[PDB]
Formats: sequence, C-alpha cells, structure tokens
Amino acid sequence: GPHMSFNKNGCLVFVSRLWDLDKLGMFHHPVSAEELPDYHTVIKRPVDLSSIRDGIEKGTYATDVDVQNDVARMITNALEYNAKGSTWYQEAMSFRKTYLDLARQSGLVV
Ligand SMILES: COc1cc2c(cc1-c1c(C)noc1C)ncc1[nH]c(=O)n([C@H](C)c3ccccn3)c12
Ligand SMILES: [Cl-]
Ligand SMILES: [K+]
Repeated sequence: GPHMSFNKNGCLVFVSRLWDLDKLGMFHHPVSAEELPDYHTVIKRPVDLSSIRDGIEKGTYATDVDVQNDVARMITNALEYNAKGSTWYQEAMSFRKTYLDLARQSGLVV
C-alpha cells in the first residue's frame, strides 16, 4: 500500500456520502450567476461537491484533511448564504454536525 495522507478513493467515498445525503441537491453544483445572481456577492469563496470531486480526481488536494477543510468551508458558506431555520440551513446544520463522522466512515483520518 501507499501508506499516505491522501487517499483518493476514500475522499470520493466521502463526497459520495455527502452527495447522497444532500437531498436538496444544494451542494451538488456550482451556482450559476444567471440563476441566482446574489450568491456570488455574499459568498466570495464558493465550493461545491462537483468541484471537490474534480479536484480529488485531478489530485489537486494535497491530503485528505484538505478535502475535509473544503467540505467544512462548503457547509459554512451554506450557513452564511441561507437564513437560520430555512430548509437549506437545516440541512447544512445537519452536515456541520456529521461531516467528520462521514469522513471517518469513508476511511479518512480526521
Ligand atoms: C439552483 O437554483 C437555486 C438554488 C437556490 C435557490 C434558488 C434556486 C433557483 C431555482 C431552482 N430556480 O430559480 C432559482 C433562483 N434559493 C436558495 C438557495 N440556497 C441554496 O443553498 N441554494 C443552492 C445553490 C441550491 C442548489 C440546488 C438546489 C437547491 N438549492 C439555493
Ligand atoms: Cl439569518
Ligand atoms: K445566514
């Protein structure tokens, strides 16, 4: 085995769990400026699961912790953009509380 701090398939398993648990699909794709024009004025450092998947497959995440950090940013961004108590915010809060366990479930070191 490679015995290393980047585990590509483990990171993809992590993203697959996040994807599947994202019932609103609110994390699935980058936000189009034409569809939701205010988003980019509120969220200046966007990230989404498709972009994270692209990065994992390309190798442009150094380590599994870097993937975890981008998922944390993804969640924080959704908590910023959406209003407390909204369905979106509820889902993002659920992710905040569980994403590290999802990483562990996937085989990553947290
Ligand atoms: C991707 O489309 C949206 C995403 C929204 C949204 C409204 C739209 C939307 C839709 C759908 N049709 O017109 C508009 C405007 N309003 C709030 C909100 N909060 C939020 O996190 N999103 C994300 C990006 C999203 C993506 C896909 C499905 C559901 N939600 C959204
Ligand atoms: Cl609010
Ligand atoms: K908010």
